[PDB]
Amino acid sequence: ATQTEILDQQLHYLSCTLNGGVAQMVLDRSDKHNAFDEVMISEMIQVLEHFKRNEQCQILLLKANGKNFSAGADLNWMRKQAKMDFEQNLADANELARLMSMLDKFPKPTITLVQGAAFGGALGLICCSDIAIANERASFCLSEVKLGLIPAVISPYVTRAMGQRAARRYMLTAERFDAQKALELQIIHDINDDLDAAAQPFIDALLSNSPQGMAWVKCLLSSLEDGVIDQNTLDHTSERIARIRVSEEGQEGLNAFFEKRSPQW
Amino acid sequence: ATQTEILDQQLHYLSCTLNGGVAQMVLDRSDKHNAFDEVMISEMIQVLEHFKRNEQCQILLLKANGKNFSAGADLNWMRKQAKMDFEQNLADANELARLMSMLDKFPKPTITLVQGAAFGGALGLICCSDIAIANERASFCLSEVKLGLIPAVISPYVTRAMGQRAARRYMLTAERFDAQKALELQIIHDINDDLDAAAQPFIDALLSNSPQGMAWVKCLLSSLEDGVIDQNTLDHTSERIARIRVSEEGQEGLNAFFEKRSPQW
Amino acid sequence: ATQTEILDQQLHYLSCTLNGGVAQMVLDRSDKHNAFDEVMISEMIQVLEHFKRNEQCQILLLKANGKNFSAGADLNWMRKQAKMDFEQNLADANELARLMSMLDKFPKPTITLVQGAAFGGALGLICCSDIAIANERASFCLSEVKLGLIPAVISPYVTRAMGQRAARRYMLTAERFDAQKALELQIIHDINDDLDAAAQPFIDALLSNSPQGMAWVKCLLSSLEDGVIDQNTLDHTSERIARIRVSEEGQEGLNAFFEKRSPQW
Repeated sequence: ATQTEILDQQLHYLSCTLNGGVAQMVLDRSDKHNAFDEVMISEMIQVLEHFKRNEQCQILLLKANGKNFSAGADLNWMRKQAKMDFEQNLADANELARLMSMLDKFPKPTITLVQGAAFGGALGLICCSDIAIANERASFCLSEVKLGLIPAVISPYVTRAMGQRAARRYMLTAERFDAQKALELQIIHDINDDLDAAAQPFIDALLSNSPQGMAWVKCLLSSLEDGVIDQNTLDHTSERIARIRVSEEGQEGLNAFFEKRSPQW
Repeated sequence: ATQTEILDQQLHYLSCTLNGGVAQMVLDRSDKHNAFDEVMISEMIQVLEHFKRNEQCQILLLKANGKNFSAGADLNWMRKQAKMDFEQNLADANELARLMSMLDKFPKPTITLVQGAAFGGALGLICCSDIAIANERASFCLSEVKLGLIPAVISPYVTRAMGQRAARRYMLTAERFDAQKALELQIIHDINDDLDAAAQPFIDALLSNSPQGMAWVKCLLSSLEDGVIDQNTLDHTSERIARIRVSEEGQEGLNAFFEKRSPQW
Repeated sequence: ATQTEILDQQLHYLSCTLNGGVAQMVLDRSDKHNAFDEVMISEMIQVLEHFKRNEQCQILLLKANGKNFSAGADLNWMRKQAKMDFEQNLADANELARLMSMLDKFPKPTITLVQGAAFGGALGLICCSDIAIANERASFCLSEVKLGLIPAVISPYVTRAMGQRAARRYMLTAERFDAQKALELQIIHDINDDLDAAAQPFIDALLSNSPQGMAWVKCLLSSLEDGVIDQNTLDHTSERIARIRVSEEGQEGLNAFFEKRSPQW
C-alpha cells in the first residue's frame, strides 16, 4: 500500500488517487453536500502538500462525488465561527487563506471539474485552478453579504478570474449565476456534461509538456499579476528564458525536437 | 419638506428623490441633452455628499430624463475651457476628478440606467457605478482625440471596466460603439428597453443585503485593484473577514440565518 | 529615392513603404514562413526606429506576405540558441524584448493585419499593437513549454491582452486556438478575410485624429497599467488634460471644432 492509498484511507472527507502522472483530489462528503468545514480545509491542505512532494504527480485533478461540487459552508461550522472571538476567527481565515495560496501556487498544472452547485470557498478553489470545466447545471453565488459577511479570503483569486467590473456586481448583489455566464466571465474554461471526456484532451496535452517549463510559466505569470511592464519586467523575463534554455530540461526539450524524438523530461 | 425635497427644488440641472431605501439622482437638463458643464459637475457632487450622509439611503440609483443620458460636454462650457490657462484648467479637471472618485468610492451600491447617448464624462460615471443597464439604442464614444484632447480624468475607471486591450483601440479611434459591444466589454451589465423593470431585481437584491457587508466588499475590491496577491494581501483579507464576523452586523446576519428570520441590519 | 525606399531595398526580410500618412512594415520572407530569426528581429527594430523619427508617418501598419503571418521561430535560429551559453541567450532575449517594448510604446497608432498562422514572437507583436484584425483561418499557439521553454519575453504583453485566467490555460496547455477564440479573448479586434477592406475604416478614423492626443492617450494608458487609482493617479490625469488643453495642438483642435473647420494638426 502506497502513501497515497494510506492517505486516501485516513482522510474523512476526501479521496485521493495517483495513476499514470495524474493525481486526483476528490470531495467525498456527498452526504453533506461537500460542504466545507475546518476538517475539509485541513484535509485539502494535506493532500496538496502530499502531491506537491510526489515526483510521480505531473498533474493534479480536483473533482467531487455526488450531484454538487460544494454547497459551500457547513452550517455546524458556521455556528462555531459565530461564537469565535477575533483571534480564533483570524486563525480560521488564515488556514482557508493558506489553502487557496498553496493551490494557486501549486507548481504543476491543476484542472478542476465542477458538477452542479459550487458555492462558498469552492469558487475560490475554481479560481485558483489553471483549468476549470463545469456541467450545464453548474451554479455559482457569492452569498456572504446576505449574512453580513464578505468573501474576503477568496476575493483575490476570484477577482483575478472574473475581473473588477463583474466582481463589484456579483459580490454586492449576491445573485446566483449559471454555467454560461461563468464561461463568459472566464470563471470556467469549458462546459460539458461529460466532465471526464472534457478533461481528457487537457490531461493529454499537459502530460506531454515540460514539467519544469510549466512550473516556470506559472511563477512567471505570478510575477506579472501587478500589471507593471517596466525595465525590471524586461530584465527578469529575459533572464528567465535565458536560464531555462541552458537548463538540462530546456536542453533536452530542444534536442528532442531537433532529433524528432520524444523528450525524456 | 425634507432636506432631499429642498435640494431637489434648488438644483438647476438635477432632481433627487428618496423613498423606501432608494435614492435617485436624475439628470434633468433634457433641453440641453444633459450635457455636462461646471454646474452639473458641482450639483452631482452635492447630491452624492447629500446621500452619503443620509441613513435612509441604502442604494443610489442614477438615471436621466429625455431621450439621451448625456450628449457629453456642453459647447458653451467647452468655449470657456479653451480660454482658460493651465491652473484654471487644472482646477476644472480636479473637480471632475473629485466627482468620479466620490462616486466610485460611494459606500453604498450604485446602479446607473442609461438610455441613448452617453458621451463624455457620462461614460466615467457609468464606469464608476457598481451596476449599469442600458437600452438598445445606447451609444458610446471616447471622442477627445478628435479635438486634440484626451479623456484623462475618466480613464482610470473606464480602463478598469473595459480593459487595456479595448481602451487602446477605442481611445485612439474615437469610434462610436453600441449597446451590445458595451455589454461584451462589460461597460454595461444588462440591456433592456424597460430600464425600470430591468433595475427592479437588482434593487430587490441590494435592499436585502448587509449595508456594512456591501460597504466592506467595496473597500476590499478597492484594495485589490493593483493585482498584487502577496503576504500582506493574505493578512489583510483574513483580518477583514475576522473583524466583520465579530461585528454586531456580522453577528446579526449570522443569527438571523441560524434563527431563520429576517436580519434587522 | 527616399530613405524609406532605400531601407526597403536594403532589408532582407522586410519591406517598408510610406504613402499618405500610412507607413507599412511588411514581413516579406514567405519562402521561410516569415519565421523569426536574429536578422528579422533586428530589421524590425530598424524599421520601427525609422518610422518613429519620420514626421510623414501618422500611422504604422504591420502586415505580412504569403499565406501565414509567421510560423514563429526559425529552426536554424533555434539550433543556434540551443548552443548558446547564458549570456549569449540573454543578449538574444534582450533584443527581442527591445523589439516588443519599442512597438508597444510606439507613439503613433499601430494596426496589425494577421492572415493564417501567427505563432511564436508574432503573437507578441499582435499583443503590442493597438488594433489587430485577423482572417478566418488565423491560428495561434503558445508552444514554448512543449520544448522545455517559456514565452517569457512576450508574456507581459500577451497577458495584458488576453488576461491571466486565459494565459494560465493556454501557456500551460500549449494548445492551438482559432480566430474566433482570439476575438473573444481580445487578442484580435475584428475578423475579416479581406484584411485591406477591414483596415480602411480604422485608417480613416486614425488619420483624422490628433497625433499629439493619440500619443498622449498611449502614455496615459501606459501609466495606468498597474491598476492603481490613488491621489497621484488623480493628480497626474488632471495635470495631463490641463496641459494638453492649453497646448497649441489642444488649442487648434478646439478652435477647429468651434469654427466648424478641419484641424490643421
